[PDB]
Amino acid sequence: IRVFAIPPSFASIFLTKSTKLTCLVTDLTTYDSVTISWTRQNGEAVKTHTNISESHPNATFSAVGEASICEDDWNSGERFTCTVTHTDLPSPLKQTISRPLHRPDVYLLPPAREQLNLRESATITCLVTGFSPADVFVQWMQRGQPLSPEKYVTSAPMPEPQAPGRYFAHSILTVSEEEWNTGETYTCVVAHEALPNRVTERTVDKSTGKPTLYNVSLVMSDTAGTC
Amino acid sequence: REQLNLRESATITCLVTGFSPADVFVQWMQRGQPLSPEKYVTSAPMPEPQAPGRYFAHSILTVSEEEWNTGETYTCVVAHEALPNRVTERTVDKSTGKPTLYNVSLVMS
Amino acid sequence: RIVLVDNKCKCARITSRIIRSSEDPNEDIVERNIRIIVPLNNRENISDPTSPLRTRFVYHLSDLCKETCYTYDRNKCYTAVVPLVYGGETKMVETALTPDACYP
Amino acid sequence: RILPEVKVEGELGGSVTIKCPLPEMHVRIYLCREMAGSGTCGTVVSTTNFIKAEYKGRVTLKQYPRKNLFLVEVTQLTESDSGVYACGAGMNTDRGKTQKVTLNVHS
Ligand SMILES: *[C@@H]1O[C@H](CO)[C@@H](O)[C@H](O)[C@H]1NC(C)=O
Repeated sequence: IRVFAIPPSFASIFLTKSTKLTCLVTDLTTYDSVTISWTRQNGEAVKTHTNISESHPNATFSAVGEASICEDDWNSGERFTCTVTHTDLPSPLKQTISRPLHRPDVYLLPPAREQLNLRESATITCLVTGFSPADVFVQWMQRGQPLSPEKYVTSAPMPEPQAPGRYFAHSILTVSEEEWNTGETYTCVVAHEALPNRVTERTVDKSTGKPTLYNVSLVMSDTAGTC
Repeated sequence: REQLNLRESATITCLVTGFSPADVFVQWMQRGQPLSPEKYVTSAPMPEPQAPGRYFAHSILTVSEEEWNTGETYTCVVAHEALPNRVTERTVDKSTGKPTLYNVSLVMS
Repeated sequence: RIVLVDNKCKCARITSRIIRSSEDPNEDIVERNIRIIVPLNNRENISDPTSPLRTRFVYHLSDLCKETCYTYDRNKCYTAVVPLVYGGETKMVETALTPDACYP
Repeated sequence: RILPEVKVEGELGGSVTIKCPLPEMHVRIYLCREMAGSGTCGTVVSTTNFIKAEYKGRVTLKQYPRKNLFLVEVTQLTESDSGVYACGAGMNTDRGKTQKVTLNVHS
């Protein structure tokens, strides 16, 4: 007897714009739910539930229920209840999930010089800090084309030790040292609800970084009153 | 650089890569005795996106901005089995970023 | 190259480049090429000459990567108004500090 | 920073015409020979009536509002190390120079 309801995610409303309440019922002997339903406080119905899974290898069945909702059907402060039924409990089981901010800061950190001296793979990192709530998505784009998620990883946001309202996390992309020698776009695209456009890219290349040799060539004359 | 311009508190990042066994330990030594556990936060070990069976981790230390211009060490120590002595540590300071020779020209005719 | 701070008010243009060096490893160089073009003999309040001679020349590489400034642009104009007696009646008349830049 | 290089040839009997962009602003339009010895620019003809003493009566200028163009025509060329001539507009010659050219009187 395992019943749960999960809300949508920001990583799906930005990637595909497909907000939807999901209701996962498993471990029930005969049937998880002969009839999935989703209800709201105002008594609004939902759409169909499909893509039912086969029985588990552990002699039990899996079932899923879908509530395809509007984009604003989760930011208006309302509850959702997943009506599920079984054969041993005469009462239709119920479960409820609802919704409860500060702008983040993105920082690029250049790969350490020591690993550049080893010439296998530099790890570029983009730190996202001070975001509230912990609702940040991170992806990496090269030359305008995104990279596969198998190349970069993102940390689960943790609360700040000093500012519990704030949250912090990061993402890292491994690249061959030589490629970073030649250089690429290396864009860390970030997506948090506390963003104007949902958009705050920052990027890095071999061109930028710690400058090891300046040369200033400031000039002086006496009539350039018109730069 | 951009973090240092907020004139508040800087973050040091300690990154460990390429270790096969999990459960690495990370501590932050401050030129002598250790620091309170709430002054730093360490993550879990996740698998390497590139390496098949190697892991990585990451730890963050938050300090005040003014402490850098004081000139303290704030070194990171890590313990793991595969190390030759089971323990190693690195350090970094404002004196590490400055090394750069300049270059100035200044005509006035 | 990478210098999108060509603001011709404070004259700055600090571009970036990477020494495609001698073909060793990535032992590369990162540069910051300033060229400040001081007017030096200009006036403090850029649109009014009655202000004293501008002696100090402050240069922050933050605001010049976009304000009072030092020189005149060819695409912008700065003007002024002047009186005169000619007897009793005084009438304001319009002059332009930048000729061949905003001449009617 | 434009370089409209033109390679007109002219002997003593040959006449050389130089084409310059006319902004139609009419405040001042000029040609300026850059001075190799001094390292600066030296005006030769302008909107004003002045003309080089060595070049008196030998160079003239034509304005084409129909085509928005400026013509510097030299009737006679006396084997000058015809350096770089810059078309320009405005009173300040060094700041107003738009295009620069250089050619050869001999061949
Ligand atoms: C700055 O350095 C580059 C390469 O090191 C050089 O080509 C350039 O001439 C230098 N600039 C000045 C003003 O010396």
